[PDB]
Amino acid sequence: MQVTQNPRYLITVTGKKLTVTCSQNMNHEYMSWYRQDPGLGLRQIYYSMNVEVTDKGDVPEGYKVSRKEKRNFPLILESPSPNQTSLYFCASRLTGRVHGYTFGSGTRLTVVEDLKNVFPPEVAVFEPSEAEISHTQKATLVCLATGFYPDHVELSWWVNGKEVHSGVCTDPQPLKEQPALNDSRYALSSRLRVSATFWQNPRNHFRCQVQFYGLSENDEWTQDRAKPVTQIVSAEAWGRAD
Amino acid sequence: QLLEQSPQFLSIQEGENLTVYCNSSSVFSSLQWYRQEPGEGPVLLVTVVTGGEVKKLKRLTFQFGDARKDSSLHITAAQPGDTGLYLCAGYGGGSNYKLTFGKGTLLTVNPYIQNPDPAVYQLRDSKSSDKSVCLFTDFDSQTNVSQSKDSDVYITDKCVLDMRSMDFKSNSAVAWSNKSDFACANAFNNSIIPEDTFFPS
Ligand SMILES: [Cl-]
Repeated sequence: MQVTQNPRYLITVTGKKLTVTCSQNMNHEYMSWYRQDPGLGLRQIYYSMNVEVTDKGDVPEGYKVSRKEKRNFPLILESPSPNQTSLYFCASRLTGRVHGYTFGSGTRLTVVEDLKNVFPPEVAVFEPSEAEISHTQKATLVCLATGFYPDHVELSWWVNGKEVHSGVCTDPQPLKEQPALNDSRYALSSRLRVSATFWQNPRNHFRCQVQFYGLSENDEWTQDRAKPVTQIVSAEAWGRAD
Repeated sequence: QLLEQSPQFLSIQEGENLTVYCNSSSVFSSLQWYRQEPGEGPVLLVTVVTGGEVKKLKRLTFQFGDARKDSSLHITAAQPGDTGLYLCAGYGGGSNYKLTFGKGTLLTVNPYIQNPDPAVYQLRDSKSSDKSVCLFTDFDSQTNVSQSKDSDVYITDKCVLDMRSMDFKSNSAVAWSNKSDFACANAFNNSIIPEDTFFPS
């Protein structure tokens, strides 16, 4: 069972017509768009009971859809507004009450008032405390990604060039750095914990990688600083013998 | 067109049983339960249609009241992998064919910590000694990490990591700032932490 939403991450400048696509080949009659926002839960935008049949959900304003084909259900934002920054889910199902949804994996859309709002992350690795090492015989590294906007990032750890998941926890979501602001930049932390002896080997290499999804050649850049394109930003450290 | 789910938030210790609730004032054609992991599509658990039914899917038990407006989800012996947002949604009801979600119960199932050793450590930037973070770590699962009242201080929520090769889990939270007053001794003072929390020099 697959409902396919692409792209996973999307930045658009406000006012520039946008279409988010959704497809399923399960022959489902009923398809729907939802938005998910902090505090407000999942809210239904539009739904379609079948080909050429569409109906408003609870929050249709600023959106349109069509259902020319059974497999596809595009969501169109004619003049996207910052208030349409959200996480969008497409879902499909058979018609009858007994049948439930299969959801797509989401599209994170940020509508930016101005491209100068867009910033890549800065990334730092904080080295383990000698006190932790003494007290626990373990060593925790902390990675901090800071200053980024939008919040379209994926953090991973790499030890001796190999991706690791054991010993890792990353905050489930970023925090706003200036929560009063509608375009606040974001920070994200993660921990990687290893044995003290592993940290103490200078042959061991630790890297925190942050994939940022940013602008492309499509996007006009006029600021003096470097264009905040999709890019990886990393911080790294070697094990310490001293 | 409104589904109320209670509790909004639920932190549960591994191994406990728990019940979450979904109540609306509207009469729906069916109520549908989903589980969602962060930023991922919700996944269907079950649909209930018949007033009074009881559906059991392993440790999960779903009930739909005789009057067909109340549903509960009960979980036996909660496991950390049960963590997620549990969503109920109402379909239909005779006027229209909307499918309307409640705001969910965000369930966090906290893993058992065998040997807590609560401590706050200072860590310095690999690139810049004068930049640092504070790490509160190794606290037990029931410890609650609060936010700061200082807007110059950022404090994450707690996160559990699993050192698989050592079969060891540990909680931690991170705090950082720019201020002159910022010492790791005080970073987590908005939280109620153990008296024996270790503070190295
Ligand atoms: Cl009932």
